[PDB]
Amino acid sequence: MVKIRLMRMGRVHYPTYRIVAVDSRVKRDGKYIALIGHLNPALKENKCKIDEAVALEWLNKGAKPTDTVRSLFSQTGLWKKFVESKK
Amino acid sequence: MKRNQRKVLIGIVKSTKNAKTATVQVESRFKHPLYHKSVVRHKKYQAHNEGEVLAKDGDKVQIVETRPLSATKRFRIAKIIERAK
Amino acid sequence: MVSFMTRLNVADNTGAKQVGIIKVLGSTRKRYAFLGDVVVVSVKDAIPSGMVKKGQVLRAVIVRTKKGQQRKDGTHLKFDDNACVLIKEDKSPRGTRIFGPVARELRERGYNKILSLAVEVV
Amino acid sequence: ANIKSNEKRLRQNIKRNLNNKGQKTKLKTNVKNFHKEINLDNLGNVYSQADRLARKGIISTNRARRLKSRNVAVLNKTQ
RNA sequence: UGUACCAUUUUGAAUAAGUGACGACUAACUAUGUGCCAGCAGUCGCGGUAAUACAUAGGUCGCAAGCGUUAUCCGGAUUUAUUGGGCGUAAAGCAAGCGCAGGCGGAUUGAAAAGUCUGGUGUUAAAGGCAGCUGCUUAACAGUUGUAUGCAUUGGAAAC
RNA sequence: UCUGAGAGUUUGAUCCUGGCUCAGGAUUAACGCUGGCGGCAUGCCUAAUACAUGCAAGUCGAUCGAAAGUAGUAAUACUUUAGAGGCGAACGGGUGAGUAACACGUAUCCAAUCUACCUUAUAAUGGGGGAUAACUAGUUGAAAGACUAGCUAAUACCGCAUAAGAACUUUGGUUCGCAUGAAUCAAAGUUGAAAGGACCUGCAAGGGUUCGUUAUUUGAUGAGGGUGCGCCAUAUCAGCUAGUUGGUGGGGUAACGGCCUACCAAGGCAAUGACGUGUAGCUAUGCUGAGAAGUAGAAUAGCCACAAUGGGACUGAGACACGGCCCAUACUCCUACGGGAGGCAGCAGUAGGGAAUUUUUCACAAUGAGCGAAAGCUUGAUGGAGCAAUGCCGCG
RNA sequence: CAAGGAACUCUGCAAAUUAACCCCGUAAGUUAGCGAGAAGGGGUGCUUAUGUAAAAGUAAGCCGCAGUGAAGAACGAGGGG
Ligand SMILES: [Mg+2]
Ligand SMILES: [Mg+2]
Ligand SMILES: [Mg+2]
Ligand SMILES: [Mg+2]
Ligand SMILES: [Mg+2]
Ligand SMILES: [Mg+2]
Ligand SMILES: [Mg+2]
Ligand SMILES: [Mg+2]
Ligand SMILES: [Mg+2]
Ligand SMILES: [Mg+2]
Ligand SMILES: [Mg+2]
Ligand SMILES: [Mg+2]
Ligand SMILES: [Mg+2]
Ligand SMILES: [Mg+2]
Ligand SMILES: [Mg+2]
Ligand SMILES: [Mg+2]
Ligand SMILES: [Mg+2]
Ligand SMILES: [Mg+2]
Ligand SMILES: [Mg+2]
Ligand SMILES: [Mg+2]
Ligand SMILES: [Mg+2]
Ligand SMILES: [Mg+2]
Ligand SMILES: [Mg+2]
Ligand SMILES: [Mg+2]
Ligand SMILES: [Mg+2]
Ligand SMILES: [Mg+2]
Ligand SMILES: [Mg+2]
Ligand SMILES: [Mg+2]
Ligand SMILES: [Mg+2]
Ligand SMILES: [Mg+2]
Ligand SMILES: [Mg+2]
Ligand SMILES: [Mg+2]
Ligand SMILES: [Mg+2]
Ligand SMILES: [Mg+2]
Ligand SMILES: [Mg+2]
Ligand SMILES: [Mg+2]
Ligand SMILES: [Mg+2]
Ligand SMILES: [Mg+2]
Ligand SMILES: [Mg+2]
Ligand SMILES: [Mg+2]
Ligand SMILES: [Mg+2]
Ligand SMILES: [Mg+2]
Ligand SMILES: [Mg+2]
Repeated sequence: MVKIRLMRMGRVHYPTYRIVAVDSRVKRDGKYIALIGHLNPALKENKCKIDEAVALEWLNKGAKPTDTVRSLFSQTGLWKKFVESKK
Repeated sequence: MKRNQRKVLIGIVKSTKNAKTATVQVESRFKHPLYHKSVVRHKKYQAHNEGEVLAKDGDKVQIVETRPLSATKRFRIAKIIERAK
Repeated sequence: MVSFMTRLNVADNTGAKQVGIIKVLGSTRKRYAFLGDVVVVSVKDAIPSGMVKKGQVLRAVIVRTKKGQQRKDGTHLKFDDNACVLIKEDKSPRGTRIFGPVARELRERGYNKILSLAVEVV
Repeated sequence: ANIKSNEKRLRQNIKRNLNNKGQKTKLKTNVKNFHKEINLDNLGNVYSQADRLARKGIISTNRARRLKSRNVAVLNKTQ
């Protein structure tokens, strides 16, 4: 029940996220298993320096993304590679 | 096949006065945290002489751990070099 | 019928395990104390975490008797141990709870607080 | 100081306990009857009750397996 | 949240300075009062009628929206000294001996490889640590990449 | 490529041994004086003391009967939810009382284990039956409720037919292992499944997507056990241990195991510190030091333990369950005197202790969780805003 | 002899409790011999079976308010002269 999801590690009035593979029952901002890549709500462009390597391994393993997590994958195009690799 | 390998320990028998037992003693040379000198220790593990191994007192015996057969017994005897006493 | 120098139990939370009667209060040569009677007592067996200390002279009212007494209808109420609870001048219990059952003779002689703090009246 | 979910859960588990206890008692009486007057016939009934309970979860699957293996050992020894 | 911020928007220096110390360690001194009295003090110590050490005042110095005092931890302290101390006269050689276990230990050869050294792999969670960079008016701060330490296993070295 | 500052003080004066004090940092800090603002962060160290009051885990009508409301002549259409059922309530949040040992850190072996939902792959999802919530009526009550008799529904429950594969054995082969021992067959015997919902098409018959279900398969996550090493003070604590040590057969546990049982024995640990006493959550880390290391385990993060005190168990993939259940103890409160109610070490706040540490706040808007197809819904986690020169930084 | 239990009296005088056997456990002090039957507790009947030379004991069952069912069997602790 690994779940690629976010983790807030910014400061007051300035969030900062990191895509990460973690279990569902682990608290947010806690212990995790593997690092994918970071995010910034105000990076203008390239807001999601993705990895494109282990992420495909964990999704193939069966990781369940989230709504905002999925969103990031689509603008780069990671959803395409995952679904076509399934096929 | 590929089978994870168990840990081994080489020791000497100190006493044997029960049914199927052998109180072996294993030594080690752990360093000292501050004065940095080797110190000889002594700890007495127990094992079972199920058979074919006997290993009476004074017999230099090698020891491999095993699933706990009982409380305080988690080791088994094996090959015996320098059979004496 | 509790009499002079009678050891009896306390049915409340106050730290007093054994209490000894000193005087059967009420008149001259009052021989016995029946249910509802007030007596002067001395704490003899107490506990460290108790409001009373060993040796204090205090006033108590009896609630149970081994001998028992007979009511007007003919019913004879009889307990298995003599018990008393420590009371204050106002007739208000010193403890915050009462253990075990109590008689109905208390109701006649006031003692409404004792009845309301009991487990069940008999 | 109380939650309807917790209250409802307590009310449901009383009924579940009744039903599961009935099922467990049948297995207990059946294995005792079997080993009483030993007979290869009974053995079958033992399998049916143990496997069914194991699927429903009422009994841990491992306990059914150990009971099954051990009861079959008695028959082979006696036959 | 009509919040940060912005503008040639009105008024206008207007709405804003305290605390410790001044004999030495320790940058900074005079007068008045008191007269072993009243008081100060982290240490040495000041006060007995000419007090730069007390009280007040003026001056001056150290700090600053903070300044002093108190409490606790570390350093300085080589003042429990493995690194890194001593035992004649300053603290410290038992009154002396026989001595098991422990520690140490002559020379040469062979083997093994437990110490010892080295290569490969795994791991030592993330934050923090140090270096670089970015973003907040720069900073504090946040993010970013880099950055060891030990353990286990395996392959070699053979001087002690 | 690391990298270290001293001074005062015994004497009439000097040298040395030697103790005391100071110059530097630092804190969950407090007190006195004073006091303008902004950006970050911190904020009961004590009484794991007791708590007023209000909030802190629910969700699905696309599982099911019924009821209610609004429109409609009617058939019916829409909305709402007390109850049955599924799922989640074991996550998340708080505190550090207990605990000196496999608790924890590290490395490991689980030929001695579990894992619901999730991943891959593979067979089925046919047909019956008996019940009870809601409702009605009666008794008992102010009400909470409780008891009694009838009425219904299903993805609730219980049989039956059926096994691609499963589980337990039997027959001999295979490949063997680290001692118990695993690994693979071919044949056979024995045993064992469930449930439908939404929508589309089709005159119909039938067909179809999707959710969901049973039986398996792959992994992964999470949980559990054992072991080596490391991990406080004290000898002005020297013996301790009788399920303690071992074997046998049996029972139990997810599993090995004196975990339990009956028998047979007398061992095990201990001066290389047992046992006892006192103390303490451990670790990554914080402060300090040139370094070796000393010191505290703020905040936060990993692991353990706890939920007024002490025990037991149900349900479940997972609890012996903070705001579930049962019992006892202590404490408080309500009553119409028969009976009951309660657990702020969840967010605030109150009383008390203290030298001393804050809103009885707003919103799920972002992140996160639980249920749902969505609409959504619930989130004192979380995100903000108050408060305080509490610390760093900046400007007047 | 119901309730109380030394309130009686110069004084627990007298009376009352315990009492046999078997199985647990037993302190301060000491001249190391004792204290000590210390203190404090438990079981006892009948039947069946197993145990033995006989037992004692062990397991199951039965009855009564009570089972050395009656007789005979030590009350104890602490301080002082
Ligand atoms: Mg053995
Ligand atoms: Mg179960
Ligand atoms: Mg002064
Ligand atoms: Mg002056
Ligand atoms: Mg020092
Ligand atoms: Mg030092
Ligand atoms: Mg010296
Ligand atoms: Mg000398
Ligand atoms: Mg000499
Ligand atoms: Mg001498
Ligand atoms: Mg000599
Ligand atoms: Mg020697
Ligand atoms: Mg790290
Ligand atoms: Mg940072
Ligand atoms: Mg001098
Ligand atoms: Mg200083
Ligand atoms: Mg509803
Ligand atoms: Mg709960
Ligand atoms: Mg919890
Ligand atoms: Mg929190
Ligand atoms: Mg706390
Ligand atoms: Mg589930
Ligand atoms: Mg049906
Ligand atoms: Mg069938
Ligand atoms: Mg079903
Ligand atoms: Mg055994
Ligand atoms: Mg503690
Ligand atoms: Mg130093
Ligand atoms: Mg902390
Ligand atoms: Mg804390
Ligand atoms: Mg609560
Ligand atoms: Mg609170
Ligand atoms: Mg509490
Ligand atoms: Mg939300
Ligand atoms: Mg500040
Ligand atoms: Mg500043
Ligand atoms: Mg009498
Ligand atoms: Mg009497
Ligand atoms: Mg008298
Ligand atoms: Mg008299
Ligand atoms: Mg006499
Ligand atoms: Mg005596
Ligand atoms: Mg005398």
